[PDB]
Amino acid sequence: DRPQKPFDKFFIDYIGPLPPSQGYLYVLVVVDGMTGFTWLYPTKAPSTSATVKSLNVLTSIAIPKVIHSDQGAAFTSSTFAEWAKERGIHLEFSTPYHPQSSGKVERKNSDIKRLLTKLLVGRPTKWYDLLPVVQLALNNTYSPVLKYTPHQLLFGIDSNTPFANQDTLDLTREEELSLLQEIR
Amino acid sequence: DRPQKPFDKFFIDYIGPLPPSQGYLYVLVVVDGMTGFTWLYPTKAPSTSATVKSLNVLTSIAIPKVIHSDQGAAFTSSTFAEWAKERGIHLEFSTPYHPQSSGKVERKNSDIKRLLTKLLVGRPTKWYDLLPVVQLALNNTYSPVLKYTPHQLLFGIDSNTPFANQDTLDLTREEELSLLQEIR
Amino acid sequence: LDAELDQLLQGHYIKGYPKQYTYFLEDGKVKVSRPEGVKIIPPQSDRQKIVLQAHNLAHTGREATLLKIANLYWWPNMRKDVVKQLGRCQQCLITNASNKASGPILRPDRPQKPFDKFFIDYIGPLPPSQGYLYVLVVVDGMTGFTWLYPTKAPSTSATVKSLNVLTSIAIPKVIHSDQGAAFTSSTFAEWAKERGIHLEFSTPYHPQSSGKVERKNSDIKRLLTKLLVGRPTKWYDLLPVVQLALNNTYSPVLKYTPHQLLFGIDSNTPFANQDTLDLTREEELSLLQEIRTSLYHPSTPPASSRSWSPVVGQLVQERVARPASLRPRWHKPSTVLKVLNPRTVVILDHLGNNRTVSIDNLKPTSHQ
Amino acid sequence: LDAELDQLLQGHYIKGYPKQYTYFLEDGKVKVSRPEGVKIIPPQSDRQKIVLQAHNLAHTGREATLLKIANLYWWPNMRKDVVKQLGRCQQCLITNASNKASGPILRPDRPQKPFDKFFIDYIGPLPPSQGYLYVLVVVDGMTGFTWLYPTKAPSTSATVKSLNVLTSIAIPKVIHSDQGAAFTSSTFAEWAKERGIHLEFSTPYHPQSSGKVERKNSDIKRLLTKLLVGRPTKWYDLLPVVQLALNNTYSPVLKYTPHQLLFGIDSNTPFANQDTLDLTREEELSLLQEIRTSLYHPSTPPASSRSWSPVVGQLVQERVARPASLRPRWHKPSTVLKVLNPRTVVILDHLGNNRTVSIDNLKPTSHQ
DNA sequence: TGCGAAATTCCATGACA
DNA sequence: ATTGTCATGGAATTTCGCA
DNA sequence: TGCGAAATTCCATGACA
DNA sequence: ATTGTCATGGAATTTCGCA
Ligand SMILES: C[C@@H]1CCO[C@H]2Cn3cc(C(=O)NCc4ccc(F)cc4F)c(=O)c(O)c3C(=O)N12
Ligand SMILES: C[C@@H]1CCO[C@H]2Cn3cc(C(=O)NCc4ccc(F)cc4F)c(=O)c(O)c3C(=O)N12
Ligand SMILES: [Mg+2]
Ligand SMILES: [Mg+2]
Ligand SMILES: [Mg+2]
Ligand SMILES: [Mg+2]
Ligand SMILES: [N+]
Ligand SMILES: [N+]
Ligand SMILES: [Zn+2]
Ligand SMILES: [Zn+2]
Repeated sequence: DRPQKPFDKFFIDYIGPLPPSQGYLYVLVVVDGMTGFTWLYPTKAPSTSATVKSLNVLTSIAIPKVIHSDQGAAFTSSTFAEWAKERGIHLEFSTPYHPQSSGKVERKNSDIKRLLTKLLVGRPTKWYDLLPVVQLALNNTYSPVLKYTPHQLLFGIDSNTPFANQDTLDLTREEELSLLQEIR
Repeated sequence: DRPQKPFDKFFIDYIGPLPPSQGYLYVLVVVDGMTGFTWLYPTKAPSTSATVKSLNVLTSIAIPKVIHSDQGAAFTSSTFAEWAKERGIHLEFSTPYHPQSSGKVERKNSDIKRLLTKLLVGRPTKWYDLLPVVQLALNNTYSPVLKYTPHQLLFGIDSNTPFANQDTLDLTREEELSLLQEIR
Repeated sequence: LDAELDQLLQGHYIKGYPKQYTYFLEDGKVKVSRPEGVKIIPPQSDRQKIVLQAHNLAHTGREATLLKIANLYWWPNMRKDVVKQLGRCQQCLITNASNKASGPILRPDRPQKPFDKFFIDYIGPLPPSQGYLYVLVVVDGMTGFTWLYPTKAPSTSATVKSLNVLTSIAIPKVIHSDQGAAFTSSTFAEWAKERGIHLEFSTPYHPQSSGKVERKNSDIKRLLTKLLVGRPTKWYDLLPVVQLALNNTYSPVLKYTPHQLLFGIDSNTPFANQDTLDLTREEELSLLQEIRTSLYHPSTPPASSRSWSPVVGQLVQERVARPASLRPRWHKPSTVLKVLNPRTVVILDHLGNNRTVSIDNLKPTSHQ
Repeated sequence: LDAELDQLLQGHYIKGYPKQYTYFLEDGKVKVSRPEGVKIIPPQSDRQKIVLQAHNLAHTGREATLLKIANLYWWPNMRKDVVKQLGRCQQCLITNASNKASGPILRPDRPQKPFDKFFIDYIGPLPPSQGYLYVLVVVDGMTGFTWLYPTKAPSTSATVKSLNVLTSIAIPKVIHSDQGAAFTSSTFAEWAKERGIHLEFSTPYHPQSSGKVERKNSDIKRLLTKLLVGRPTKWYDLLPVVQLALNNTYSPVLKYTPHQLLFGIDSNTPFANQDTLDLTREEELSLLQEIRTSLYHPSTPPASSRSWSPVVGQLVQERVARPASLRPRWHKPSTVLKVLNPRTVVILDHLGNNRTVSIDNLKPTSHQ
């Protein structure tokens, strides 16, 4: 068999609803399987339309052979299927209630939700502006399994933004207490 | 002594009043002494100002060493003298009541007045438009004394308008009768 | 389709396909093992569509189109099929730039006599001066002698008024001009016919062709600029000064001023040449006729290494004159009817009108 | 005055005045009989005024000024006095064209890595499309990879929004741009500082300096034109198509597409190269690092025969950028402070500000 | 060890206001 | 304190297929 | 029948939208 | 059915002044 490559497979998923930010409520998350490279797109809804719109941006930079998703409505619509077929992209779904990716992608997605939560405290409404910095953090994050960041694996070079601090990512006792004030 | 040349001497004089044509009443007449070449300029009056204005046009093409005139007011004013001095032009006047030029210039001036009179009959008011054709006629007119037209003497070539007809210049019995109707 | 490629699989030689290579079937497709790797040999019946798909990704030329195709395919004489499609692609043909230079310029004979040929042109608009905005420039071809007229518009009507004043002096055989509206109107044509003046016209959008006068425009503007330094741009009153100044300026290659070439003797302007003071006028005119025939004349420069010169029957394309934003810079191909000279042609556009055009506003259609 | 010329009349030799000639008095003026005829020798004290009068007739250069003077006068070393005045004539100095070419262009080293240097620029205005009029173009120096953003104005604000989107991917060490208002604002400077991005600026009015991106502008407009043939100019929806199309087009001299140079492997776009299908990614990246260092690089062409190259202390003049109608095309002389490279200098204008400028927007002041 | 043709490389030309 | 570029398609040159 | 300097000629460069 | 031109100022080349 042939070694795994960038653009072989993109794993996509939605995250939200979030508190509104510049009118946006969700984040479409795209992770490259081989590299762990992440792309984030703000949407107003988890619809086929908002998905096509965001993926149009991404697929004007690189087109994956395969898109993998759960069986969310946005991804199982016949429109989204038409969209994929036009671009020669194979669609691939996990079985309902049984999500699967790879250890790498699962770990990456965990990081994304955790990094996000850490930042929407104190500023639940300002996450729109932080998406660029979130992605840079995630993509210049050392991989224990491989010796290399997603950046390094996608471009074959060191980045001009090395996040040298392996950061806390855990909530400090202050952040835990004021996050239980926004809900309760 | 040195042979006579073009631009050595310009002989100038006014002719008019004439019937109005495009608001003009006079013709300033300039004849080059050596060649007999004629330039005509319509003016509204025989003033120093109208003279300076017309000669400004001519002297932007060629400047004479000497201008010769009678003692008309336009030519004896101190303004006209200032004008000439600025351009390094010597002024020269005939004695009052005793006009003089050369046979050539006298003959030329006679032709001008005669050619003009012949044309302001039937059309006393349309002479403005005819000044170009008058000058071409006069300047492509064979000189009995020299073997050459003024055109030929000024430019050293044949003209593309040879006036091959040595014309009548005399009034026909019809023109004599209808010219005594405009006056009487 | 099936036919051609079948004899190949069983091991029989087909012209075009080199025999020293292993041809086979896999995944339901004919393949071959070439040094660069394994490529698919599509059936001839499929090849046009492939070249087209590759070309259309970004409407690339020969090599960039080939490089895409070679990624997946091999067949005999690929570039020939690529070039075939480039030659039929309307969008590439009318949009791409040319990469062949025009042949070297002509240096037409200087007119033999003053008044043989006038070159006329407008300059402007200029900053308003006494209500005037333009200058009519008239250059005698033989002498370079120049007349300047201020005007309010580059109208026929203003042109006629100015030339009536000028032709008072002498009538020229020919008047050469570009295709400005002032000069191509029927009113102007009648005005020329009336006086036995032949109107000659530049090929369109090719000011080189009015070069004699365009070049004098430069001197006019240049002297005007200098005279106006530090002052407001009141050029109207300077025209007569500039005219006189330029008609009496030496051309260093000729050693004569235009006034000298016209009259054979300086008027009473500063630093008048006094060399013929003892000759008769007749002797003076004789030296002048001589001087006029022996003036320096430049010759056609060497061709650039990649020039094209036109041939009867060639497909060529006319440059769009004022192309809109994001619109092609070239017209559809047209045919050379006649080669008037090596730099000028009549073409039949696709309409088809006869048009007379400069080679500079042409490219030879690529890929035949 | 009187002195110098007196010893000459009586027959004593003065240096400069050749002895084999007959010098005399006539009409109260010193004269001489030279082959070309009899000329007046004005007193030295009069010479400057004469040269000046001759020059001022039409602000002529060396020979055309000499030819006028020689008509009436002779003195030793006339051209030296002519050249002296040409060098002091403000109107000629700031108005005349240069007749020396710039030295040959530099071919700066290709940036070593993707993201080392971005080149940015605007195209537009364009026919309105979905309310948009401009395109921000971003070209990675190493790879040629390009990003396109539609905008309503060439504003800092629109630039910032677009680059926030782009830098999501990676942050470049350097951003090179021309001196458009969008890029030279303090707001844009802060935005760069915040991210550790160094702003590099083209010398002004020298788009060669942004060549990497200007050249990509051409490809963008060209493909847009082709795609829009026969249709209205709805370019907005085509930007993504063009971006993808160009980032995946081969450069025939490199044999690589910009996407290949950036990623070392094609994505799922038509005719994807399949040559590294059996390498590991790591092996693939190793071949990529190699490919990147061995790309073709052009070299400085031969100088033209009449080029000038700048020297510390030289008087030079900066080209006026947007000269008004009938106004000089050159600034007053200024001094070369430092030669940054053979095509770039710092000058002290007469104000004096330090300015960094292209040699292409300079001429060496004539006559020293 | 050398031929004819095909493939590849060279590079002038022009256009990014 | 900064600096030209590179697609294009004929022509020139090199390599291929064969012997 | 030859030297140094001055004069003249050559000609690339750029600009007439 | 028409077509480049020519001022400019350093450099190259020729001529001058002298012997
Ligand atoms: C108002 C800003 C700041 C001041 O300058 C202006 C005008 N400008 C002009 C060009 C231009 O002339 N491109 C043609 C071109 C010519 C030669 C070459 F080698 C490369 C080339 F692209 C631009 O491209 C450009 O971006 C600008 C621009 O941005 N500005
Ligand atoms: C509306 C008319 C009819 C159609 O064409 C236009 C535009 N045009 C353009 C130029 C011009 O581009 N001059 C610059 C130039 C460039 C190269 C060269 F070798 C000589 C040069 F003078 C003119 O001079 C000119 O007179 C006109 C004009 O009259 N018209
Ligand atoms: Mg014109
Ligand atoms: Mg013109
Ligand atoms: Mg710009
Ligand atoms: Mg630009
Ligand atoms: N000719
Ligand atoms: N460099
Ligand atoms: Zn095409
Ligand atoms: Zn001057």
